[PDB]
Amino acid sequence: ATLKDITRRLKSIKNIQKITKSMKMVAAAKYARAERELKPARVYGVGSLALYEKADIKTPELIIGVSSDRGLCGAIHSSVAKQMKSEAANLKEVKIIGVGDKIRSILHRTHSDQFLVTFKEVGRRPPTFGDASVIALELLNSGYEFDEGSIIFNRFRSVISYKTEEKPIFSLDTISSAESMSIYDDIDADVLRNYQEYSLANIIYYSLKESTTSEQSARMTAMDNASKNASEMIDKLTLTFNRTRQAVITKELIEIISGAAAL
Amino acid sequence: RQAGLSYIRYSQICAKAVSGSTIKIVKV
Amino acid sequence: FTFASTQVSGSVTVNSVQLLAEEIQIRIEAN
Amino acid sequence: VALVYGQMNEPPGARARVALTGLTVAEYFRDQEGQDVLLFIDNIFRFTQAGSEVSALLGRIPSAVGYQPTLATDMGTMQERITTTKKGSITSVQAIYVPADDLTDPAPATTFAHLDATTVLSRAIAELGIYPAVDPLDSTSRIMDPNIVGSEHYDVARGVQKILQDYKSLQDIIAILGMDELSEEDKLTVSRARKIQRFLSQPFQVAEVFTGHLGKLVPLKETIKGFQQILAGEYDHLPEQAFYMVGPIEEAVAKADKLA
Amino acid sequence: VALVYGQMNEPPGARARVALTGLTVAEYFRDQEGQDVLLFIDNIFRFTQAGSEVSALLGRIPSAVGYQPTLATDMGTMQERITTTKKGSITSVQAIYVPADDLTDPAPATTFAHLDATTVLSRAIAELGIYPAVDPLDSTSRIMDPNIVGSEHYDVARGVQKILQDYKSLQDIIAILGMDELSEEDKLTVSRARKIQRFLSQPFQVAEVFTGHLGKLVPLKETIKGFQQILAGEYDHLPEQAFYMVGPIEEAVAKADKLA
Repeated sequence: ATLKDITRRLKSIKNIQKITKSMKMVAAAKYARAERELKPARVYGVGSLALYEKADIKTPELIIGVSSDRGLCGAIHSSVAKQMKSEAANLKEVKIIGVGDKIRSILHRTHSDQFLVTFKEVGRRPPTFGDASVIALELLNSGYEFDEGSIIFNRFRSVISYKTEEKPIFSLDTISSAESMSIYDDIDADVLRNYQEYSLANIIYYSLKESTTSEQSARMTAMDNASKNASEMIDKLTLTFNRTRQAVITKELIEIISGAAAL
Repeated sequence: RQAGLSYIRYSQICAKAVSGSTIKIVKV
Repeated sequence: FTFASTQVSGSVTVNSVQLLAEEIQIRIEAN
Repeated sequence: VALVYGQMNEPPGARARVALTGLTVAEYFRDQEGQDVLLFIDNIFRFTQAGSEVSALLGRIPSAVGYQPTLATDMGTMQERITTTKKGSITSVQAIYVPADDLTDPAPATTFAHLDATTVLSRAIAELGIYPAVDPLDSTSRIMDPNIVGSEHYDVARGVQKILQDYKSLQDIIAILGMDELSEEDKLTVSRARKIQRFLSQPFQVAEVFTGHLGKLVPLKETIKGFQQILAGEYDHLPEQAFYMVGPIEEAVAKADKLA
Repeated sequence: VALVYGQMNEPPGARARVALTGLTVAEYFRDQEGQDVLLFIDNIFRFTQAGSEVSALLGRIPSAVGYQPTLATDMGTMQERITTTKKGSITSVQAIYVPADDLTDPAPATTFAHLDATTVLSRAIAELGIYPAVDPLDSTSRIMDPNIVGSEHYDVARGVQKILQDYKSLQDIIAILGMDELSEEDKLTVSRARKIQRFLSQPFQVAEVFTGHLGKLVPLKETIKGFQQILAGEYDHLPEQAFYMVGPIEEAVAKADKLA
């Protein structure tokens, strides 16, 4: 407890609180916009999924993790990564893709020799169908004839909650050629090729649109807390500072008096 | 097709005729 | 009926129906 | 006004007593003429400091933080002569200096033992052009008790502050995400709050030789009604600037007229 | 049991000597009967305080913090009779009141050197609800030697401290930013540390009226064990709350079921 150190700490916490309150407001803005654009996206994405649940798809006999590049959003990344390692283990060949640098840095080292591609520039600007199409294209143009894949992301629920979820990618044009698909006739073996490609971009887009909503609401929340903790810390250090300031003077003065009286 | 193009790419062109690009590749 | 793109080429599906809309030759065709 | 001065060049003992001298004078307009005198001690901290200097000179061991052993009595023997006796009352406005910005410093801490209210002048408020630049949320009073000011007074006051508080919240939002996710409700708290903030400003007769404007001495009754109605929603149609620098709500109405 | 008392109501001199008096009684059983004694004193800090009360009166220049210059020797010729010898054994437990919570206070500060084992209680821990509020990284014992408690004991002991020390350094960052930014590895120390911290608490018969739980007495091997497992990751699945206020680990598992 040195008036010097105390002051050193106050100095760095007052800035933290400032930068942290700023980051909160920016996020809450990004979140607000994201929450809205998410309304349509769900209906659209849930629509894309309307075919497969409405009618079975399994697989006889690619893990995609989505998040972002920026941290300071609680456990957005660690969650998907956690579930990502879980799959790769329980499993059949293993190959992976990470959208958002954070995934490529987290569920990484242990599994680099288990990578296909990775994506950057995710999260700063709102995601687009266009970005999803790049991800899809990049995959189709890959030598990985994946038979089945899963997409792991954070499904928004509220500003104070989200849930890491998984979505099956039976994109296997081959798998979409099972018994259950006998109900739908007048389907060229290659009309599906177009159908699957498309529904692949839709699912990547959906996860992407859910992800930024979860991310911006969690960064907002995390930065609200951080800022409030900072201020509290500020209030305490200040009060600790004054107690110390008063005791040093008193202490230094009693010392002078003692010496003087002894004479 | 046969020309190397895929369908997403077709849809891309068609949709534009009638849309970000932030994403960046990291291939290693 | 569900029809959407951003807003609520592409695909169409009849099971409930859902319509989902998002080199020179292709461009020509579109224009 | 009678002015009593204890200039900074005067020795400890003089700056020590001058607040008593001023006190003496005031006690007369109360014990001899039974008025309601006003006592202004500027500033209450230099009183205490003068006390310590005198103490040290008399060779007495200082106590915590270097003040006088008799800090609390030196203060009490003076503060206590300021009250409402059966003959009249002295009311004191004391300018406070807080050392080291430390509110628990012995000088300040002792002093609050006697205060019944604080009038916090604020540079921020001033910047809103608002004057008097008193802070409506930081200024306080012991008598703001329904058991003392009466429920009506007490409720209006607590109404004015909350609204002023709520608006404070929104203030952050407005600037960043822009003024509109604002509800039929959130847009009203603001409107009124902004009307209130202004209704709380006012023209002083002391500044007439200068503001080229006429001073207003609003009455307590007029005060509670004024704010009552704004809270109420009686002038939601009126415009902000109708309330800037006026006296009684009636003037808020008439200004609106001249403001088409 | 023989009881000797010189409480909070006596004049300083009485408080300054009762320790000597209880002490003497104990010395008789030790040397005159070669007996194994137990000596409880509450509070030995009071003897030193008593000394500081009369010291100015004896006319002495004070030492630091106003204490008597003879503080250490007074503690010394007194503390040195509270001891086991070849004739008899004295197990003595002494409560040491720490003024203003400052362990750097001359009184408590000078007492460490006279003990073989110390249990330093903490307000911070107490306030977390952990009782007894023992500071695990501040309590020590000259018996914490592998050649005396066995290496099993010696390794769990140092194991627990190491993880709590590690948790302790993460705390600064956990404090502004919480756990999010923490490493998967770091978060496991944190989990384990918070479960070890809770498992260190326990209900005392004597404190049943306050814990709301039945007092527990845990056998050493049960302690060595329960702590091993925690360290060893055999309960990383249970919730923290399962470990709070229990005796043996077996009860911590159960509490977990009840918590469902």
